[PDB]
Amino acid sequence: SASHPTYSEMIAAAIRAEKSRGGSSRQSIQKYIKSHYKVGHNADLQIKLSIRRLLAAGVLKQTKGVGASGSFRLAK
Amino acid sequence: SRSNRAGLQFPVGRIHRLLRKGNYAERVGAGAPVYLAAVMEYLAAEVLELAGNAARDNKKTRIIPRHLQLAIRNDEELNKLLSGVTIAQGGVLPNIQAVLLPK
Amino acid sequence: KSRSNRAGLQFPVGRIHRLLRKGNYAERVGAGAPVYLAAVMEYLAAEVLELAGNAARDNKKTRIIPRHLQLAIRNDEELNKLLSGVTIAQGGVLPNIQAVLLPK
Amino acid sequence: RDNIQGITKPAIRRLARRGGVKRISGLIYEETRGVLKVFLENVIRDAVTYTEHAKRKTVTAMDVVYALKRQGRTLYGFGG
Amino acid sequence: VLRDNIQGITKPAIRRLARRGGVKRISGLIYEETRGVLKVFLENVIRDAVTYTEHAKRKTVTAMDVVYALKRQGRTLYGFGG
Amino acid sequence: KRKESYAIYIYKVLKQVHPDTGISSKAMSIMNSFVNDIFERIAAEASRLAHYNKRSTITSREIQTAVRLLLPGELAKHAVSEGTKAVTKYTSS
Amino acid sequence: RKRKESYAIYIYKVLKQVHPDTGISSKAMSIMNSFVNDIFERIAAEASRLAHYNKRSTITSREIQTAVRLLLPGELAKHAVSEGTKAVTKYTSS
Amino acid sequence: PHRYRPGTVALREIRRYQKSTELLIRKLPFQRLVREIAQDFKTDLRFQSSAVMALQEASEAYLVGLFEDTNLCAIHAKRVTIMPKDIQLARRIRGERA
Amino acid sequence: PHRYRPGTVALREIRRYQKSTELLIRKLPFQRLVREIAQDFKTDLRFQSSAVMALQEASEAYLVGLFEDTNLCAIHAKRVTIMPKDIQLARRIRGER
DNA sequence: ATCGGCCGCCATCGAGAATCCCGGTGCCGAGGCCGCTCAATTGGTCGTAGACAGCTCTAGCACCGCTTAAACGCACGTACGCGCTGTCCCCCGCGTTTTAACCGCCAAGGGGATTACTCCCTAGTCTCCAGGCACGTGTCAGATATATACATCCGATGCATGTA
DNA sequence: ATCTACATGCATCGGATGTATATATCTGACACGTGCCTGGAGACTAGGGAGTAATCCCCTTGGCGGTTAAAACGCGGGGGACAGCGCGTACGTGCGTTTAAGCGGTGCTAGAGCTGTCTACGACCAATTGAGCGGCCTCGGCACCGGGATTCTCGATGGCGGCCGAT
Repeated sequence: SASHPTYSEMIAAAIRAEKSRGGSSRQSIQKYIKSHYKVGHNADLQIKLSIRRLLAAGVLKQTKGVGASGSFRLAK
Repeated sequence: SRSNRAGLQFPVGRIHRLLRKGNYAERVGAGAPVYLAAVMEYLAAEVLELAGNAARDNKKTRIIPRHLQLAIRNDEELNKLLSGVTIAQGGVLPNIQAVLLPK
Repeated sequence: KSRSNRAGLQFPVGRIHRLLRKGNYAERVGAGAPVYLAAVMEYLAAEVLELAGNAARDNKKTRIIPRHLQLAIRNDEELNKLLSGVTIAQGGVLPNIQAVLLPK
Repeated sequence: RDNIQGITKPAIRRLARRGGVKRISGLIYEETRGVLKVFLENVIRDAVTYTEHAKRKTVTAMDVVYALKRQGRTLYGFGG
Repeated sequence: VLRDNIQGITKPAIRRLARRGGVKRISGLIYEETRGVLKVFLENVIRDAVTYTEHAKRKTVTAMDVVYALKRQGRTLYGFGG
Repeated sequence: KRKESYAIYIYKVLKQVHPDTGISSKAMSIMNSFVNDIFERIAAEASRLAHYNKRSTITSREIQTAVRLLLPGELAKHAVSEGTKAVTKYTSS
Repeated sequence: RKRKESYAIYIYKVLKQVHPDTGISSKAMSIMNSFVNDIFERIAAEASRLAHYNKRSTITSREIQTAVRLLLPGELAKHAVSEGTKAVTKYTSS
Repeated sequence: PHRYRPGTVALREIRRYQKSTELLIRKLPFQRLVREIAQDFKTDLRFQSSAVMALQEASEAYLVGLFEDTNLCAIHAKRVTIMPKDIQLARRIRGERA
Repeated sequence: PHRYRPGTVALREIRRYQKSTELLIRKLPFQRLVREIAQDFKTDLRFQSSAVMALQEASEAYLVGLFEDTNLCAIHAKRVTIMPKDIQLARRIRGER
């Protein structure tokens, strides 16, 4: 029952942290999720599934890749 | 007879005739067909024993070719000798790679 | 006079006749068999020597070396199939590099 | 070119299952037919030469065994 | 009482043989694996050659012994006779 | 019309190891094909062995060297023992 | 020393037949000699088994032709049979 | 309905046909193939019943061994499916085709 | 301060050593290896000079052919590096085991 | 935002290390020559392998007709093929230090190599005969069958989870 | 917003599959007995291959001092090994219909095969001489070296298009 913020807000803070013009890769987000926040085994699953949602609604923007395999950048 | 004298079941006399008529050499030694009969009997006994174990393991009183294939490939020594020979109606040893089985 | 000249071969038909009788291959040896073998050996020998000869002239060296012999056999599909079980001493390998290894 | 198509899809599927493969690609079925025709052609090439040497018009089981023996793959049980 | 002379096969030597084979990159574990394979091969080949030598009642192993042994192994060698 | 085989002798050895074991007709043919190959293999090598050393006779000594080459170490060790043992008993009486 | 038979002279003549101006090294000559010896033992053994398979007490020219068709690839066997049968005809002619 | 997933029945098929020695190729079409191929080398060929069977026994053994060797190539590639690439590789290393 | 990329000197060595027929293994250590192993089967063995040369030619040829088959296995795995997995695979398909 | 600002991706130029192509030159070894000799050749003779005609009679080719079981066209869709990409440390480049192969010469004798001499070993021949094979005749081990026993496999239900 | 109520992942249980196990019985192939015959054993003689001792002498093993090319060691890091998303679709599975294979008929006869006859062929052999090989020695093709000529490799450098966060 570890306490940690939103998974829609945790991937948002990890894209803001490292400023890369190509973007912040999803796998790097995880390292920021389990080093700045207390998460469990289920983290990697929902991090992938969090990318599934806010990618199609317009919250996130694809840059070089497909789905949660490539990279992305937080839409303005 | 000479088979009883050598203490072998395989016919040394028959082996002697084929060695003289088989164009292997001009003359055939007296102890060569005896040696060969012993060698032939030993190898046949080895094959027959592993195949004999294979017949009782299948709960069958009579040995079939399936038992022959199983004996050679499961025996390290026997598989190396016969590696170049395919046994008719032998099938393959039941082997399945671990990568195909699901979690 | 000799049988090698009569058959029109350089390889010794007389030697082949002697070798066929003493090699324990059969009780009796035909009259035309050692002639046939000499023709076959000379033909096969001629193929290897010409492809190795072209391999020697391609290297600007008249004298044939085992390297030239290996190049001739392995580049010929028929010869490679025949000699697939034979290793040529000092032959080296055909300079071959798979295209996936080269950078781009 | 007519009966080489006689080797059916489920026949090839069973042989590969005995080999131990779970799934088979679609292009494999034709590749195997080519290899088998070539294989048979070589073996039959050697077998027919044995048959022609004995001046017979009938191919004995002994022809296949010797042909296989020359190719390096020896077959047991048929007049070995 | 083994003085292992199999370590006498150096890393750059194995590197060169693989270069002649046409490989671009070599794993670190290959060097030990090759020494094992080479030891087994020679052990088998030397076993057969020496048996030919013992059959000829010689205390010396001729090159002809190696040629006959290799021919039985399936690898026939040209240039040293036979 | 008369045609010789090893069928009878193979069956006897079969009854020596396992008395309670038959043998189908197909497997007996397999055993016969197996026997012919072993003869031809060792005898050819023995012939080449006699031909390599420039000897005009194939002796019992030629058979032992051929066996040590073809068979694996353990099988070769055991086969040589039974062979040499049988030869001594044959030359006895 | 004792005189030991070889195939060096016959190989050398054929060398001048194909290439008059080309030579060969001693090692490569040994390779050619080992190759020739191998071919002899190979074809003759297969021919010996052919006479034994067909219950013949003599090895004839007909057995050698069949053995060549078995061992050699298609193109080389066709040509090799032509040269073989041609040389035999010329031998029985003189 | 009781519909099974893919590959389990295949695995059951693996065990079934590895346990069985019966010939997996239909007899009559293979014979006609033997007739067809043999007609190239010689015309009006007669074939013993045991002669065609020897060709059939040898063929299935050769193909099956290749499929095991082919399976290993696919598995070495981290693949569960066999492909023509694995077959061509296996034959090249065998020495049949260069 | 000149440095070649990673994957060029190796390739130049490939072309270099494929064009050359010289023996790539040092002669003296190979002889001592032959002596030690041969000492297992028999003691006080004599070896011809031509005999040792034959062993080295056959070995390098066997290894080179093997290295081509091993290279193909590594490439078939979508790999540029050879690994013991490729060696064990190549020997298994060969039939040596 | 319009932006200078600024990390990403791009192409011709320029060392600069490497292979190539040139003549020059030194040296082992191919290629021509010669004498010893042992093996190819020739002429002569019989025995038998085998070429070949004719007879025996088996076995391969053939159409005939039904009986299912294997083959076939199809629909539905699910696990996996497989490029893209991310991320991590294996292994190439290679400089520096270290190691011992390689040379070259050669000292010594183990033992391969050959010769010569004595005789046991083995084919050949002849007579004798029994182990072994063709064949007629038997019954039990096992292929087949339908039933009972049961081993997997996948739908089915569920606390478990944060979800929008 | 909070409460209710859906999508998702990994164990527990269910019938429902094809599998397995069994008794009983149909059957044809394995097992058993006999005359027939030519192949194995026994006798005997001949002779030549081989064991053996003696001698030759080619060559293998053992040695050492120097050079220097090869190896070992080390560190840096490039780009290749590797799991996941995921998008995609080719497979497998399971139906109904379709095809013709397997079985069971005998008829016909091409063609394998045993046989008797004896002629063409090659083993056997003695005298013979040259093909062909052991030794020797020249010299030109080739391995080697220095050099420039040339391909190729890759950091350095200016140019440029897509997109942040800053002034």
